[PDB]
Amino acid sequence: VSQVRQNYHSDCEAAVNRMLNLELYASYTYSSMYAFFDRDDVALHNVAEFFKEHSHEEREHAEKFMKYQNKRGGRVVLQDIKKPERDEWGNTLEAMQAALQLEKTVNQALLDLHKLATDKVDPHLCDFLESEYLEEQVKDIKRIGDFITNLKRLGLPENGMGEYLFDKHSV
Amino acid sequence: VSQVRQNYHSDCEAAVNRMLNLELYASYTYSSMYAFFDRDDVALHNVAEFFKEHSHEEREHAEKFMKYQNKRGGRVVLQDIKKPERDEWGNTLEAMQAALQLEKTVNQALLDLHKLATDKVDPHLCDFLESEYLEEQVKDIKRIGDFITNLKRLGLPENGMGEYLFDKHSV
Amino acid sequence: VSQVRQNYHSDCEAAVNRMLNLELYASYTYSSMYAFFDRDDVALHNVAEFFKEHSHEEREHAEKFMKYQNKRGGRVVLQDIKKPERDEWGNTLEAMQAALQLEKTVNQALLDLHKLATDKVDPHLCDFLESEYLEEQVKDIKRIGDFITNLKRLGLPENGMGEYLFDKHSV
Amino acid sequence: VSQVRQNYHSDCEAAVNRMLNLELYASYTYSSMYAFFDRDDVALHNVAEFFKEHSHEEREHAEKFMKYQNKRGGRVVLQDIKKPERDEWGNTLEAMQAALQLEKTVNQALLDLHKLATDKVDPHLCDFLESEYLEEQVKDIKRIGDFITNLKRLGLPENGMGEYLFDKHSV
Ligand SMILES: [Mg+2]
Ligand SMILES: [Mg+2]
Ligand SMILES: [Mg+2]
Ligand SMILES: [Mg+2]
Ligand SMILES: [Mg+2]
Ligand SMILES: [Mg+2]
Ligand SMILES: [Mg+2]
Ligand SMILES: [Mg+2]
Repeated sequence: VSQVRQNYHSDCEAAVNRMLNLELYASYTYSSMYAFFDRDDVALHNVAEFFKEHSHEEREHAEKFMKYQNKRGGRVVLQDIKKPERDEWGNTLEAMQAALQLEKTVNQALLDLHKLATDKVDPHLCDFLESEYLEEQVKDIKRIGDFITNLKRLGLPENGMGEYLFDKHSV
Repeated sequence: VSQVRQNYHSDCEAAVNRMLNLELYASYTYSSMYAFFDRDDVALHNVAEFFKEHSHEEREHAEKFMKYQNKRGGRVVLQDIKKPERDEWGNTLEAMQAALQLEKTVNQALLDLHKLATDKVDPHLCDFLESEYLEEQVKDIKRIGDFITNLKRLGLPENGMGEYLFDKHSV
Repeated sequence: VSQVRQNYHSDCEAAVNRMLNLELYASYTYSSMYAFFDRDDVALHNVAEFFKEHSHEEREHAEKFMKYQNKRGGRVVLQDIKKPERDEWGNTLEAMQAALQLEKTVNQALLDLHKLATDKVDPHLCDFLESEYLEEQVKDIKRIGDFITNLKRLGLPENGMGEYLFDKHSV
Repeated sequence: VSQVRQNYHSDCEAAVNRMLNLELYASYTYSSMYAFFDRDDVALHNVAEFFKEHSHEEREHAEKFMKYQNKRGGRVVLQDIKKPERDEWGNTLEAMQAALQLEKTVNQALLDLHKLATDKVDPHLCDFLESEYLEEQVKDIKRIGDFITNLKRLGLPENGMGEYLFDKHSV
């Protein structure tokens, strides 16, 4: 074992490695959504940049976990990043709803990892999660929630003008 | 009595204390409206900030009355601030209409206090009301009136896109 | 329920709404103390501003809870803000002692809400309390404690010159 | 009559001339108080400057009335300025109490002149009084009241150290 390792449980380490991968998956899913709205037959470019920013963020989150792992004397073990669930994302409402579920999935995983850290009595990993991840996630969930509400206000599945305006005003 | 008190009628003092409380009530009602539009299922954030600004204003008005009271040798006597009449405010039109009534209620109370001050021949309280409150109130009533007219132009109870646009342009 | 809500217990939500109100009560009590020292027959103006600052702070704390609530998908439900316990606050020592009890009451309520959040396994609300409230409270309790000690050193209930000096040096 | 005169009653004019003189009297009384505290056996120099500032203010008030008079087509008629009531003013508390009475006397005279202007239906003189004099007077009465309270807190008739400190901190 690492000469640095202290109070770092094996399960925690494994869960962090798992979380890292989920982060890269989420990043990759947003990369899909970016490419979808950049398409000429979809063309909502501000929506597209919103998702591109988000893929970069989740990628930076995954790297923070890599750094974390090594700080604690754990070892990074990477797995395959699975392709996102869809190839086309429908429209802005459909994509935002997909995004809300993706963020709640990631949020749940983080809460779970927090509970594991609490059970294994690792104060440091608990703080890492609280400080770098948990508030960031409710911020993002609240923002996407707000977007879905406003997309629906604009009567989105059907109203094209509403979707166009959302691109020019909410992002 | 206060060594400072001069030409300050007992009724006026009591009415000022009453007015102070009405101001805090109005402030509290706007605080409700702020929280309502900040909700994820309501999400009109500029409307929400409009009302948040207004709660801060009515609170600053209440404090001006506290200061006034002591300047004149009167004594502040606080009462309970009653919870606002509604918990949910419907939509932007419904909330603006509620706000217009609330402002006319406050305006009426101020005009009443002015009449009392005129009857008791207190030039100083009359000027205080004229200078710090009366013009501010017709400004606000005219503004909210304008908003209601524009909300209706946007066909508001029913038109969601109209409500969204109001949030991006009128506030 | 809120599309945003995740791991947010009903009890927690209710307790947050309760805490919000306690904050507004504390704010209102300080508003009393401000008006008391601004009186011409009391006239300690720096003490008065100290309490006025504090009412603004507790009001900003209440608004943070409103924001919090909506971030988590909870719903703000406001109650009446009860008038403060006294109308006159005696002297600077008496008011500071009242303030120390008020702050320990608020502190206790916060610690309680933290225990509830820990029992319901809500890491996010726990962090919110730790980060925005708990340290702020021991800072304030320690400061008011220091003031009471110094007020007593100045032999306060009886020594008027001591009270005057406190106003010019400790605030 | 003045080609400029319009809606300016003869009584009002006479009362303004009277008020002017009262202002110069008040100014002269403060000039006494200034000279008293500048004495080597009294030596409270900040108290002395406070009163010197105040004599300059009441003199500027008298000149505003001269200007007013001519603006309205009235004619200034000056009278003798009577010497102040005392030659020595005792101590800082005694002088402040004298000052509080002097200011309430002036305040009363102004309120009276306002009532006369209201009876003669002169809106312009009423506004002049409200704008340039009435608020200034309650500000000053509240300030001197505060001083008397603090002088008494310092146990003034008897406590010399309290008087010294007041000079270094309240003015
Ligand atoms: Mg993430
Ligand atoms: Mg995220
Ligand atoms: Mg108001
Ligand atoms: Mg208003
Ligand atoms: Mg607090
Ligand atoms: Mg506090
Ligand atoms: Mg004057
Ligand atoms: Mg004056």
